Amino acid sequence: MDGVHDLAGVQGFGKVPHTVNADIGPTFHAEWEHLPYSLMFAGVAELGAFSVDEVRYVVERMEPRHYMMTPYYERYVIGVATLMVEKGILTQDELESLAGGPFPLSRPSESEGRPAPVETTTFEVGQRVRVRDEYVPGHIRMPAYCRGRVGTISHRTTEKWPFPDAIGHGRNDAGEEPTYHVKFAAEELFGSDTDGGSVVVDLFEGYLEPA
Amino acid sequence: TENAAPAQAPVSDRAWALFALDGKGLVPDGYVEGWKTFEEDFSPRGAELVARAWTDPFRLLLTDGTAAVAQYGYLGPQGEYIVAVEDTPTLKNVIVCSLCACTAWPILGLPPTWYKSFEYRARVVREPRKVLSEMGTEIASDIEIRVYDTTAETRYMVLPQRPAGTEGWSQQLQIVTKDCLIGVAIPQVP
Ligand SMILES: [Fe+3]
Repeated sequence: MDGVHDLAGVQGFGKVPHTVNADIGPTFHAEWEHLPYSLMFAGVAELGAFSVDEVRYVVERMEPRHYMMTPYYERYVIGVATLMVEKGILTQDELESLAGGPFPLSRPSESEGRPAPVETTTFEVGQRVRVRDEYVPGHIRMPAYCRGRVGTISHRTTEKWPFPDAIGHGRNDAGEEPTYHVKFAAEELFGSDTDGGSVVVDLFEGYLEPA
Repeated sequence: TENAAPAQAPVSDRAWALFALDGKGLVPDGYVEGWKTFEEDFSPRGAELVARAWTDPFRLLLTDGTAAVAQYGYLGPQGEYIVAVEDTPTLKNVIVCSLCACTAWPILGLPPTWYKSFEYRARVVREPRKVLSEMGTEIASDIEIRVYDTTAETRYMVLPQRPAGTEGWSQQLQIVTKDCLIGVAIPQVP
């Protein structure tokens, strides 16, 4: 999904709010902040109501302005809440009643997702690959900066996982694929407008094709 | 008004309202308190792995990170498939999750606010030298910067270079801070 969450390479942001080794304070800066992760795990591991991939996608589905003004942990409160409503476990009415006010949620999905592709290639370290020049409206774990770009395989994972574009929509057809560490030269991604050397993206097999 | 924020209850009220689930018997006793693991167990452990690698040519860590971490019993949620990336005299590695906040939780700890910031997520992939410089880390012009974007299930830790002046130190070495493990800082000798 070409949403505002796909931030890599966006220009105009200021300084990162940190100097190295500066005190970052406690893990949780407010008494509620452990809840989004805790309740996500309740949903994933105890209830089996959704996957972690569905949580990433439901956050991507926040209305764009809403995403841009919402602190990280709050996005997950909104996302997990949205999933509980979409899955018929909770109602928005009861959330707002208990909250004592508005509890706007992420927007409905505009895509049913897509299955893991049946046709893929097993790549080897050192091989040149191109990221498939494809547009996916639903969940995808390919940041736009690498779409259609060429890089070299640094690693093929020894484990396999469900294709995010399917499991991120709770589909039954996510199968399993390994991922590949694909190394791109900085100039392949951003031309002359970068100060970096290389960028390594961890890409599912189904996002790739021979160069 | 145009581009205005949606009206919302205080976030504390919304978060505790979601915790609706408990009243339906969907949250085991002591469940969220148990997870609140996050504060005590998940911890930048990564330093222990680095100090071991530095003193034990275990430095297994670079070929099968998962196996190496498993030896210490430090695999866990968001840290099940581990890859350690080695800094060299010509290479500096840095980790981000441009799409969200993906981090090797069990060995680095939960990510800090700055790592989750739009500033870091947008900028480090494109101008890592400037970002690090602004953060207080000057990378020498003769060193390549490699940014790892945590886009799937691999969870990364940086194995930084061992600084001079630490020869013979005890596994004292564990000057390996959270920022060293993420890759934005270089270990400092007092
Ligand atoms: Fe993330």
